[PDB]
Amino acid sequence: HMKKVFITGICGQIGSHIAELLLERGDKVVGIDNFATGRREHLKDHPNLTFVEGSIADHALVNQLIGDLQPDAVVHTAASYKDPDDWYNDTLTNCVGGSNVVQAAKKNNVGRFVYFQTALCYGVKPIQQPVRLDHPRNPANSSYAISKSANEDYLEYSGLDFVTFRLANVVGPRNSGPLPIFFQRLSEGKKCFVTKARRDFVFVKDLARATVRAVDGVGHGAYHFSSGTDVAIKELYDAVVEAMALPSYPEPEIRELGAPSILLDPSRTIQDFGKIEFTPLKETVAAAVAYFREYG
Amino acid sequence: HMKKVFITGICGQIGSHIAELLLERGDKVVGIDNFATGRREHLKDHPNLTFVEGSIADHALVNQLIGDLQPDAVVHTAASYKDPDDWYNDTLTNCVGGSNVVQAAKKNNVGRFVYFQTALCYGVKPIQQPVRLDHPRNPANSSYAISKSANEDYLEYSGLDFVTFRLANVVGPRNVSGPLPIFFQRLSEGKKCFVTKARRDFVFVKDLARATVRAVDGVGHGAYHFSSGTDVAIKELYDAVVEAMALPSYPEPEIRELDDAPSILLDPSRTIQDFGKIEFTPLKETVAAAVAYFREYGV
Ligand SMILES: NC(=O)c1ccc[n+]([C@@H]2O[C@H](COP(=O)([O-])OP(=O)(O)OC[C@H]3O[C@@H](n4cnc5c(N)ncnc54)[C@H](O)[C@@H]3O)[C@@H](O)[C@H]2O)c1
Ligand SMILES: NC(=O)c1ccc[n+]([C@@H]2O[C@H](COP(=O)([O-])OP(=O)(O)OC[C@H]3O[C@@H](n4cnc5c(N)ncnc54)[C@H](O)[C@@H]3O)[C@@H](O)[C@H]2O)c1
Repeated sequence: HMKKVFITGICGQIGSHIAELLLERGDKVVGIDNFATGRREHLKDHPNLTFVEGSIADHALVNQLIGDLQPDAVVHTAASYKDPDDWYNDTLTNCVGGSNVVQAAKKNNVGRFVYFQTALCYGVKPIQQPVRLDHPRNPANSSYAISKSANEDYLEYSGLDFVTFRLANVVGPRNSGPLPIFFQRLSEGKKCFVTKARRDFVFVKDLARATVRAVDGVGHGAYHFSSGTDVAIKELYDAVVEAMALPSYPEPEIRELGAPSILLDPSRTIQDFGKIEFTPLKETVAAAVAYFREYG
Repeated sequence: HMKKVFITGICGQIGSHIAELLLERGDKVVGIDNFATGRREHLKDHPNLTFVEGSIADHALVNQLIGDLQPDAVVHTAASYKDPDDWYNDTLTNCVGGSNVVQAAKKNNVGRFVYFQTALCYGVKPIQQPVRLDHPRNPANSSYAISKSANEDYLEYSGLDFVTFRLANVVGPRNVSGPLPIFFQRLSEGKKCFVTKARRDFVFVKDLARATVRAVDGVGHGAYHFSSGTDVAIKELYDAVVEAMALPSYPEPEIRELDDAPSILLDPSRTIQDFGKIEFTPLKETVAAAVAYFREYGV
């Protein structure tokens, strides 16, 4: 049967990709986005899609939309982050908007809630390697992590049946971060710093299809959505130059560290979501780069 | 001879008592209150006082008030809490409003920032007794604790020279929340009161206000448990109220059983280290002061 799904931040990387999967299998999708960072083009028209331009900080709007629709699931991807000095929109969107969305879902007995969270909730340098789901919380390292983490608090407090995907880095088409930086600089002929660190990168499309399973009732609570492996920043850079189809090899500026590696332990995710086949790094980066070429 | 101090929640229990201390010594005080819980009558007029009705959620107002004053210090007492289901105001006041206040202070190079935090940052049933300052943070037990602790996080993150007083319960005149105003009202209406079999810390607002002035003046850095390190049974608080009201006979309370800890002590050690050995006002004196306020101002 046709599910009803409310998606916040539906014109963003993660939300638009989820929206596409749901719409293609016949679900009814209602979405909200204010275009802080998302783009209208990310979300193609579909007869079962309703799009509302607005902010999740708008309490009456969020309640009206969820109240009317009575969704089977809320997928909450909306987040403010782009300017680290903009504490105002970070709190207004992630705290006021985030609790608005959580409480509306709880008020309307929404059966499933999917949230997305930064691994910065554990601090910038974890005390566990790999980081386990019981790593102490240390979110006061940025406006983004602090506010994102207060939104998670409200979700855990609400009593909703939820799934939170805690993520290192999500990359692909529609994506900020190292990928667009690398692409942008190499396009301008600029030399890139490549630090001697390993980090975890996850294709948005792997995450989108694990979300559909969460919408369908797979999983409860917080998970590390990770392969359990990490990649060197050099390997990421190399993948970007490879997809860019350069007459080059431009040797980067190797830069010493100033954590060396952040592995997220995926044991609970393997347990409940099964052994997932994660898209290979080159293919993930190829898709991200084809998107940059076409848009920016 | 005249510090400039900006107070948020200036018409509340804690803010107004701090304003009074600063004004009587010759300081210049500017304050803001939306009357979500406090009262205009809590803040008496004074030549060196400027009062502004408004919300700290208003980014432009906060930045204009602090921007125009260039305070030596910000005392941030404003908080939303009174309706546990009102997540919107809690996050708009505590998170948006609270981050506004912290960031405006930092942008304006404010030398000292004093904040007030709930010991619910630690959870409802702590795993240390006495609770130490390194106790794990478990704030996801109420809208109040979650949004207060986000505000605390921004303060820590800002780079400001701050003191946070972490508190159990603050009581005395102008206390509008918690058991004390409820005991007074129900006792004066002849209604049955409920006493839980639990022990909690209660601190006289005026002790806290005098420590805040020291903190404004440069005493302490970081987080502290503002506490004697003792606690009292709720039954003792109730009995102190009956005796302060001089009721002609003792009204037997209804005893509730205690999820939650039987007793929460906060370790005062770092407070003694940096603020010295504070003579805490005894409960009897604290409750008599509160009862005197409730008889004049009502609940
Ligand atoms: N590396 C990553 O991209 C990554 C890693 C960890 C966590 N996450 C989380 O995943 C979620 C989505 O991430 P993304 O990569 O798709 O980011 P994104 O910027 O592509 O999408 C977020 C969307 O939210 C919208 N939005 C912002 N404020 C809004 C508001 N007040 N009301 C309505 N819409 C608003 C934006 O315009 C944007 O479309 C976020 O919660 C983010 O914190 C992402
Ligand atoms: N009172 C306690 O037992 C206790 C215990 C732990 C922590 N604290 C903290 O101490 C601080 C002060 O507590 P109190 O006992 O003085 O409470 P209070 O309610 O008397 O004071 C809070 C004041 O802030 C004002 N306020 C609320 N939202 C505002 C907004 N958006 N803009 C401007 N003003 C606003 C209220 O009207 C009120 O006057 C609060 O931050 C509280 O969380 C108090």
